[PDB]
Amino acid sequence: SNIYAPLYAPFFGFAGCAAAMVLSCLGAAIGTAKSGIGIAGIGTFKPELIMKSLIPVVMSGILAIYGLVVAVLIAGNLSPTEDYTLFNGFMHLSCGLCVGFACLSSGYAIGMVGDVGVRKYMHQPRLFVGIVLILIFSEVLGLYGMIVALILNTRGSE
Amino acid sequence: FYTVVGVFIVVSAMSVLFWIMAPKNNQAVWRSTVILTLAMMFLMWAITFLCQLHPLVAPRRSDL
Amino acid sequence: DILSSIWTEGLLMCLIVSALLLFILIVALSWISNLDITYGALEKSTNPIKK
Amino acid sequence: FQRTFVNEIRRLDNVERQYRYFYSLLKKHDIKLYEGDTDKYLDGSGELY
Amino acid sequence: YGIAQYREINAGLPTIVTFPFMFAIMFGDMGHGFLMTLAALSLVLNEKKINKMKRGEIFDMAFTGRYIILLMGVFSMYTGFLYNDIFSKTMTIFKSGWKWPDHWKKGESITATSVGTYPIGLDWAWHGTENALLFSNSYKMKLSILMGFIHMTYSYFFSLANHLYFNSMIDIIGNFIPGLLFMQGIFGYLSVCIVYKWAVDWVKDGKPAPGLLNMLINMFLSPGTIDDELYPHQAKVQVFLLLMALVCIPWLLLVKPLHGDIMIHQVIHTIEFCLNCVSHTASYLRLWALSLAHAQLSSVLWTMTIQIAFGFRGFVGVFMTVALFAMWFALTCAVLVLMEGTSAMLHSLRLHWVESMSKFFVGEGLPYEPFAFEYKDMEVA
Amino acid sequence: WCCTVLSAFGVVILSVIAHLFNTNHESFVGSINDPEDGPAVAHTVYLAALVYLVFFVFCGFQV
Amino acid sequence: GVYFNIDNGFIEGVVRGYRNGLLSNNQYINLTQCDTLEDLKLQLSSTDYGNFLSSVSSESLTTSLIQEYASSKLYHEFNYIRDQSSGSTRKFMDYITYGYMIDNVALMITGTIHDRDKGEILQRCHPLGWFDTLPTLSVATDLESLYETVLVDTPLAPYFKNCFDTAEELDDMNIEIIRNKLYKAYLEDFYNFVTEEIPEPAKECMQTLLGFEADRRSINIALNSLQSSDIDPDLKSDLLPNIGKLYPLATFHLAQAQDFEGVRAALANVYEYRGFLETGNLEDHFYQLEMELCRDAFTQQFAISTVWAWMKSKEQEVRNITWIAECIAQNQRERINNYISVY
Amino acid sequence: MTELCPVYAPFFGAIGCASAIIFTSLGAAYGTAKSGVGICATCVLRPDLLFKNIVPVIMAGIIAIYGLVVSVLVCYSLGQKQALYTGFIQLGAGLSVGLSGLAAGFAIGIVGDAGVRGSSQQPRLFVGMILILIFAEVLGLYGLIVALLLNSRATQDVV
Amino acid sequence: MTELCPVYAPFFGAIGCASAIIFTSLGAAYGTAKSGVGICATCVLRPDLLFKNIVPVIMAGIIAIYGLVVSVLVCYSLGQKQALYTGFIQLGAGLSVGLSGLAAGFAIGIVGDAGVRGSSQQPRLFVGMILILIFAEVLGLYGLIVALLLNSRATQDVV
Amino acid sequence: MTELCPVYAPFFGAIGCASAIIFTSLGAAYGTAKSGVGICATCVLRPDLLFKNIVPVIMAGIIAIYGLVVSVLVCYSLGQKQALYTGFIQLGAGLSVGLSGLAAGFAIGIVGDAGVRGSSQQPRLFVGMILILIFAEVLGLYGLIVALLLNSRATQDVV
Amino acid sequence: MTELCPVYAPFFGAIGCASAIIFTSLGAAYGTAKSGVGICATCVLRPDLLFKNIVPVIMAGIIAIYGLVVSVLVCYSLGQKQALYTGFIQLGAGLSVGLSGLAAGFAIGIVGDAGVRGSSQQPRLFVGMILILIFAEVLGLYGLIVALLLNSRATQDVV
Amino acid sequence: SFSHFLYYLVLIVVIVYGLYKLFTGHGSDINFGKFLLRTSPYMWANLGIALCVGLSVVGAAWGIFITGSSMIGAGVRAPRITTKNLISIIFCEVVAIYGLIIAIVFSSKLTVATAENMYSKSNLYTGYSLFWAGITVGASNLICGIAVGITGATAAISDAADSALFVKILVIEIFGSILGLLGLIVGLLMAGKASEFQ
Repeated sequence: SNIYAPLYAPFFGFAGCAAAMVLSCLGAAIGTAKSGIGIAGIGTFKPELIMKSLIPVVMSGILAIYGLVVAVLIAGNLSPTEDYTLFNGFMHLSCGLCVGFACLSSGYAIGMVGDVGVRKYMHQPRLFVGIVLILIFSEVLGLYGMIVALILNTRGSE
Repeated sequence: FYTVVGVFIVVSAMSVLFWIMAPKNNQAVWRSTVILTLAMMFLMWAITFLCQLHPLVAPRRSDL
Repeated sequence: DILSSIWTEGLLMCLIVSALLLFILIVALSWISNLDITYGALEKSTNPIKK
Repeated sequence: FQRTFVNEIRRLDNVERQYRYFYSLLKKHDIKLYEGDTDKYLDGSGELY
Repeated sequence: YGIAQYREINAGLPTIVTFPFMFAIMFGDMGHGFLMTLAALSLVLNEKKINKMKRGEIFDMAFTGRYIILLMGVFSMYTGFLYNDIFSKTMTIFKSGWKWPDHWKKGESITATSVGTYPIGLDWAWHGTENALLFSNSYKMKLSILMGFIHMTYSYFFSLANHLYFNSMIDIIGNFIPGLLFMQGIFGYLSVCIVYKWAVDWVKDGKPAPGLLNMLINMFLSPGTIDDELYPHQAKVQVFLLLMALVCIPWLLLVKPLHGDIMIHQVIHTIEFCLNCVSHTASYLRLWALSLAHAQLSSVLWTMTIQIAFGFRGFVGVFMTVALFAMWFALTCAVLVLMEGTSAMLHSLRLHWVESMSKFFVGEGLPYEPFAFEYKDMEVA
Repeated sequence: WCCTVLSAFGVVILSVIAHLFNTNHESFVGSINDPEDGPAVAHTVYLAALVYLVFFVFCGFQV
Repeated sequence: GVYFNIDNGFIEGVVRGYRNGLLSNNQYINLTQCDTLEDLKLQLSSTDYGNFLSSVSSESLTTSLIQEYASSKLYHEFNYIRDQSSGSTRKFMDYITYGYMIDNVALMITGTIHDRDKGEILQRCHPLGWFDTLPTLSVATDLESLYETVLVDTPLAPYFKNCFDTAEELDDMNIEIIRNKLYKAYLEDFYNFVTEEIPEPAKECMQTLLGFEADRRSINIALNSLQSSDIDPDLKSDLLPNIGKLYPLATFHLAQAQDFEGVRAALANVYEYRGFLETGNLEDHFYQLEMELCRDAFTQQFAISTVWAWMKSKEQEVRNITWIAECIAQNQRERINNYISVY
Repeated sequence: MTELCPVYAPFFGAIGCASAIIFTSLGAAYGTAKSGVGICATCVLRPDLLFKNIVPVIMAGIIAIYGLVVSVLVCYSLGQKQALYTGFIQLGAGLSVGLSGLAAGFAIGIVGDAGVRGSSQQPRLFVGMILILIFAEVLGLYGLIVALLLNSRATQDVV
Repeated sequence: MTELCPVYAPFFGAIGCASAIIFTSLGAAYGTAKSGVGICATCVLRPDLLFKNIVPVIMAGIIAIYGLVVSVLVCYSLGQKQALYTGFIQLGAGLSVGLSGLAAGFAIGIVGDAGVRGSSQQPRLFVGMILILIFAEVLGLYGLIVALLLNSRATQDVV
Repeated sequence: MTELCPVYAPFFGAIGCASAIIFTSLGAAYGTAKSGVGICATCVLRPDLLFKNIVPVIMAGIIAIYGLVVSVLVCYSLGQKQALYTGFIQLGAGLSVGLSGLAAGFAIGIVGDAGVRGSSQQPRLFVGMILILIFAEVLGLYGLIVALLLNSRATQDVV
Repeated sequence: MTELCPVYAPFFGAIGCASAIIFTSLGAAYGTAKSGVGICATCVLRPDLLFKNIVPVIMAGIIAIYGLVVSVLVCYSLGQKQALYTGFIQLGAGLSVGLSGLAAGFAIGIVGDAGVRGSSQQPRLFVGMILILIFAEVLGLYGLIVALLLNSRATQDVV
Repeated sequence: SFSHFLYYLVLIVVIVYGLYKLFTGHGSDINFGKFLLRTSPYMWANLGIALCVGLSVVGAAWGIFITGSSMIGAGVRAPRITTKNLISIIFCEVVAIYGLIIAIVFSSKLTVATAENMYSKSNLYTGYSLFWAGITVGASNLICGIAVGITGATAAISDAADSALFVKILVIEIFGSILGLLGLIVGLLMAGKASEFQ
């Protein structure tokens, strides 16, 4: 191995992959749990929202897909003899941390807003016209976080 | 590998014969249960024989 | 061969394993300290109604 | 409350209460309830004939 | 679980045969299965007395199962007639197809050689072998996978039959065919590959055996070209099957409505069907989980029994063994039979409701009532 | 009463073990790790079976 | 929050199931038409409460008997719900019980300042607020004896330590002041306990609802201010629980206010209570907002606050049952719909 | 003491064997206490279910039995000159067995408390209680499978 | 990989970009979550307020955008030749920008949780609430300005 | 200080004996604490029952005695020329015995408190409490057996 | 890189600038957040105090400007292969300025919350509260002077 | 707070140690410890397999306990909920399978070897891959388990009201299982990318 390629570079690559998997999954699970609690609470009073409350869990699934896409992209550079540089290794670690933690934050925000909206729509569902706007604004967090993560992954894979 | 095929033919013939030979009562129950249990027994045996025909690894021991 | 000062990886690995074991035992103790008894059902009451 | 046999239902309920009181007395005096063996035949009689 | 839909005849029949067999496939032991079959026979021959006797808190469920338990015992006895372990013991009724080298080393391990396969069940030489654990694991991987896919496909056939009883032409076209395409062109192809890797004698043919998991991974996220392949077309065939499975997703998504606001339910059902098929076929290895657990538990229990009983084979040793055998029987009976068996019946039934009936059960319905007199004459409380 | 079935099962198992030891199957005295005194194993298992049968007789009841 | 299942998941589930058996609005309307006592009993039997109507004879069957049966059902269900739980849920139930125990202890105070043959009080004490030392206080006659029986071996000791010097009560009405003083001490204890030992969202919900109850007590005190020669505004600020949503901007100003004009003007500083001081009725709108808050807390579905939500929601339901039974059995149809049935 | 067989690794095997038993016993005892609280609550409330509530206790004892079996299986394979691969395989088997045992232990304890409360409330709940109880101990069985396979493969070879 | 720039040099820059993205993202998530909770609470009582109350959510989005742009610039500036001085400078810039953005997002959420209530209570106090949130916007812009200055100084100095 | 037996070999044997004694004592003391609380609570109500309800204290004492016996058996295998492997094996045996003792102590204490309260409330649950106690103590027996096996492993042949 | 100026000196400079920006921004943001919460609570009842209520927000902005000025100076002093004294002095200036700014933000926010709460009840105590607000301003300027002195220390004669 | 005090003390001692080992020339000595290229690949593989198995078991048990408590609570009110909650239970064991399949794949995937450079490069790569593929799979399994448990409790609470609520709320559990399966797929892909050690 050359000086630019220590043997622990794919080590950091799997660090990034595992992080972008685990943290994103945790964020998605938190969002899904919040959405489920809100949906059950709304449905127990009036089932007119059993279909409407699918938006927050859809956003949580979108975050999970974000994390899985990040993991798949990160996994594309592993090899027993990849001659993989520490630059790219620690860069993949940073990308994985970025994807996972941004997904976690977006999932928390979206799940909290979804629970709030599910409780609010028990009174005036119409408020969904703004609840969906808040949900979209929250999901933009994870969206651009994944965009930046992909940009940094491409830079590391250069 | 043809032993599995021959056992399949024999089992299918026996199952067909016993399905045709339905008792005086609970004909559907008898036929279905006999056919299905014979089929499950044959899949069990056929999987065993198909595994044991060509082993990918031999056993090792230190008590012989 | 040695790392840092006097340290060796042969003890570093066992220290890490013991750290995870201590984490597991700490979690076990945390769930242990949460034990409680439903004294309302496990003990009698002096209320003349709904005793 | 609009059942056709509502009054008959009430009479049957009173009879059931009386039977429950009889069972309570039998338990209070440890009666053997020998008709329990006969009740099995009645269930068998009902199921068969 | 619920109440079936209306039509004609009577339904839920295949469970009657499958549940004992799937419980057996994880129960394993010939001796344990024979013992529980004997217990079921004892509880079944006295049905008149059983009806006469009190139902009991738990025995009522058991008494109602006086015939389910018997079938479970028969199936377990057959599986043990395959799994060469009476109680972790290969009796070797047939001729063992394996042979170690002519002069086994005085205290050094060796690797045996075989000239043929066992007539039925695991080869009689696999007792205490170091390889035995790995070989049995690689065995019941494909065993559980194939049995589970067979169960899923048969239940699916039931599903087709239930659709065919009704007209539901749009329903059939939008639900039956594409789901069959998914599960066949992916998991049935995997099962076919598992069969093939056993069909081809890679030792004699010399071609390296491709990894079944490796083949699945290559099919999932690559155009194929694994380190080895079942056949030159089999790589292309797997690629085509994966392409068809991928193309079948829009068939689930949009072919069903054919006319809608209710299509959201159809899309949810399609996603659930795909995910459930994947998850359940992955799950069926839980039958292996239970089977290996039972085998290892039996081996450990017998090891404890042998250590307690044999000792030095003296008069005091015989005295100790007299109680050791009874203690082993009591421990085996209680833990293994009373628990392991009830749990394993629950596991097989759970797999049933999770996969088999989930394939064909159409939903709730109206349960019939006989309106006959109870004839209780008891329980005045 | 209840212990009679246990004693009978123990007697049967010990008799089977003694038969295997006398035949010196691959298991039991067949294994090198296990003691190879096959006749001793058969004797011990036979005496254990006799004890179990005695327990069966003792537990036997008529009414 | 996910930990809540580990300690009170079963309790939460069974409490929610108990909530699901509330008064159906259509069922309540049908019962309201059945103004006859026997007809109302039959309708209530058709309600999820069960066969309680047939427990007693139709001769004594009245609105008082209906409320007695409802109270018995409340007491038994609450006893089961606290007995099946332990830990934080156990303490929460204990506190809930102390809420009524303040009033029961106040009733036990009656008979000490003036001899009153405490047997009737003991037979009539509210069951949900049962106190272990209640018979001990019953035997005690002197003010100091009852105080010791209440400050020792009775859990309400901190409240009687924060106030009630020697418990003379020679110029302080029990229900008007002493009951309100212990009620305020209880309210403060509840608020700080919720803030320091209850997780969110139940923490915020409990804070809001306890503020609502404290505001209700303050409003009642302000309404009662103009009809008393005692209860100076210096004491009124002491009379207030010194906690809640209106505190301090509206609570302090109301306490300083003495004329009726201050009363209503003070509630206008807070947006939530606007109009209650200027339209409708105090108690009716209090119960309306309390039922709304109980429904809101029950919407969370995974919080300790759900127990309090079901408590107060079906307390409002029992109040509605009293209203309907009285107005139907004794024939006052004009305000039969004054009952709240939005649950 | 070598590149592929240091003296630390046989400690790794011994410590894994000890820790499997330790954690499994901890989880099993926690589950036993949690189930026993409900059992004592129901038995005083309604004695006819005293025997019924003993089933989760027996199952917690079974979890402890699984843990002890894994511990003994690993311990009997211990040695002074065992390989480094053997050492980490044994520690992993022990840790996984202990973690799974403890997890199933407190899960079964919580489920048993809930089931005992339901049975005291209503005896018809046993049908779901037993389902939940198995549904919990299947995880313990999974841990058993993992531990058994790891321990069996641990002694495959040595250098 | 010289003495002034080892092989592990760009790790600092990558970690700095990650921190700049993540701390700002978490701050924006908290702020937007609090703003959305406030909106779903007050707007039910007065839907006429939600249209205005959407604004601080957009302000939190801009707070997120600061960190987004900073992280994108940092990732673009990465390398492996002079990534030691530049890498450490990027790490510091990312840490500073992320901390400032997280603080600004928390501030925006805390302000909005009361601003929505005030606006629902009074359409005149909405102007004051927006003015208050303008200071949080200024803080976020300050953080981005510091990040940009450090990023510019990062690469032009190293050898 | 041999290759497999450094100077610190008796260290882990002594530490294992200390743990097997101390942790088992702590668990037994917690169990005795719960049992004593329950007994003192019940005696004020049904002294003729509480006086016989001292069984859980006996169970805790049995757990403590088992721990002490494990420690004593460990003490025989200790030595300075004794190898480092058997020292770690003693350490692991002590750790397992102590953890099992803690588990059994908590389980037995909770079960005994609940059982004595039930017996005071209803005498029908005495047998059930005894059975729960025995099932809990089965875990302590499991731990003792595992510790004995590990100690015998340490006492076996070593370098 | 040498003893008087190793490779990581600009790393210390960047970290110091980052701390100076980040800590002061966090303090200012927290102060502005809770002061704005107080303003949104109070001015809703009284628009007459709404406009004057922005003074603590002005203080929060002043603290933020303090921190950004300090960070700008520190990072301007930063450069390649600089003396390790420069990096150390940058780190110290960052720590001192940021901690002082966070303290000033906390004090200003608390004082402003109390002041607005009082003023909504009595508008003539706002001018009095401006005294303690200016006290917090004095604290912030004190921190700024500390930062300036440390930055002057960094830019002196060094190698 | 004892835990907070311990955290602060650990942070302080770590910072101080780094301080007087980096202000001196021994700073590169920490880097070699940070390099940690000599760690045993067998250790990493075994630790990863065990961690995946244990984390999956913990998550499955947590979800199962939560769902079982909810089901036992609802069954007192309606036995239909008691029968229905076995769906959420089965979702929990689906997460358990997600874990156990990865564990078995790891167990069969490993090997034993001693070739020097093959060891150092390929075996270490595969050990790292096994360790953190198992870590990721176990963490995803735990997340799926907790989400499924919470959703199952909510679904049982809803089923106490109406079967329509149960059918609708099953979607949330469907998405939870989807997340769990996605995590399992990611772990399987990471395992496949790995090598057979040296």
